[PDB]
Amino acid sequence: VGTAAMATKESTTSPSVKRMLVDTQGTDQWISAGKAQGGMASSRSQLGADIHEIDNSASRCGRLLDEVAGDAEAVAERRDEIIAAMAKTAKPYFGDV
Amino acid sequence: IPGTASVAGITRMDEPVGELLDRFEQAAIDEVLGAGVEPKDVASRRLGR
Ligand SMILES: Cc1cc2nc3c(=O)[nH]c(=O)nc-3n(C[C@H](O)[C@H](O)[C@H](O)COP(=O)(O)O)c2cc1C
Repeated sequence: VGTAAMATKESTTSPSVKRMLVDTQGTDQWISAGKAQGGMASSRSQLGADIHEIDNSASRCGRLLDEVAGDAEAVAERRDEIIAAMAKTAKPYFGDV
Repeated sequence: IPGTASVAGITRMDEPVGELLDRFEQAAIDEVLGAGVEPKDVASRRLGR
């Protein structure tokens, strides 16, 4: 059992993370790649492997990047939306260096 | 990054791992004991020989 033991007392997940994990109730059916069902989402990783994520701002940013990544012109078209999406997460875009 | 099926399993906060796994095993303990089979006395849990 991996998932059921995340909200344990000895675990070092953030208390807000633990509360959010308790609050969300997942699905019993399969989740298509890039989509979200029942507060749960499935998106690709850095190398393209699929990941299971909770539907939060970071997951939305990751799904948007998966939508965008693979074409420089695609990044350029919706740059500001991507900037805002990262700014919503915990790994935000640096300033205009 | 949790699993989609077992997130619904998480219900309360800060439950120790020992109690969680003990309840996990006690579910099957009660399920088997419902059949009316008494246990046998064993020295330890391995019992390899
Ligand atoms: C947050 C998280 C991290 C995991 N990391 C690994 C890992 O590094 N290597 C591995 O083989 N399995 C990893 N697993 C999968 C576990 O070995 C196990 O299959 C999974 O936790 C069971 O999920 P379940 O509670 O939905 O049944 C991970 C699972 C989760 C939820």
